Amino acid sequence: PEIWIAQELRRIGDEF
Amino acid sequence: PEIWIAQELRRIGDEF
Amino acid sequence: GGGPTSSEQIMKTGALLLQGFIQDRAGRDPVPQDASTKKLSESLKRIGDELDSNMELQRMIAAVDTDSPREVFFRVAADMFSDGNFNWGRVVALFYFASKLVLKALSTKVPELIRTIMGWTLDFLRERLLGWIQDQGGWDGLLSY
Amino acid sequence: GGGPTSSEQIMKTGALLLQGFIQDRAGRDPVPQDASTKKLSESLKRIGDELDSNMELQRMIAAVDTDSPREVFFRVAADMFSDGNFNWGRVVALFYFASKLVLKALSTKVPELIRTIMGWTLDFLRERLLGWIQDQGGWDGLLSY
Repeated sequence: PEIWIAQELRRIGDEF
Repeated sequence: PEIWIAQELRRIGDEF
Repeated sequence: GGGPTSSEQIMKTGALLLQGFIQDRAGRDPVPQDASTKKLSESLKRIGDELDSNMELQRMIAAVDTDSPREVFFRVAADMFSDGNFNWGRVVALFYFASKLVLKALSTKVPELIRTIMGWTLDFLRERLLGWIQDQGGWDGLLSY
Repeated sequence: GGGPTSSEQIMKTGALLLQGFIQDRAGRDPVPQDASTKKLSESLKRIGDELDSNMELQRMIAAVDTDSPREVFFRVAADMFSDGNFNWGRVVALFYFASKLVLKALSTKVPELIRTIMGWTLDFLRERLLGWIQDQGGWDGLLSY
């Protein structure tokens, strides 16, 4: 769940 | 100043 | 066994009334209350609400150096009843002060939290991100991106 | 001496940007910024604002057991850059998470504060007010008053 957040921030970061 | 507060709460309490 | 005059009910009801009261003043979870306790609560909110309008009091609560909110509480509590008198008005005003102390304490505790969390973030930045940030020519790189 | 690529500016500007950013997300004091830093800040608020609208993310940030907000931060920070890549998007998202962590931490720290302040109030009540409260027949005395 900490990890969900990590993957989502990465995804979002990369997408920007 | 702590004391101001104390006297005011007493005053208010007693007045009620 | 154990009615209203018992120390147990006094502490129990006292805890529910105070907790309810503090949460109530923090509006500007809830707490489980039977019927009579709820009635006591209205008989507290009225007083809390009036005191909220005492602008002078608010300024002096704001001005208190709260390096030690516990010392502040007991000094105030001690000075309030030092003449040896009691009434319900004083007890309630004391409860009022406690709820205000909570709000005040955050106002001192919360910058601390930011600094701490910042500490972690910047620790990580120095050790993990900084090399890459330098390769961009520092934060000026972000203006472009 | 000491321009944008220097570790000193990176940490200094980094600290101002993060502090400004966190305070900015806590709206829902300020921070001193020269012109360019202010420009960087707008280039962060936009991203922060978009992320605020990611409802799924918000739910998962809310669901995190934050018994150890520091462990949480470093686990998230570590997992984010574990593939060895960097870009500004990730750095900003990390800053976003930190500001959210502050808000979350209070949400755990603040009940604690109430319990503590309550502890003082009820300690005082037991030892200083209770005799008088019993003489009134307990809190039922207050309904009448």
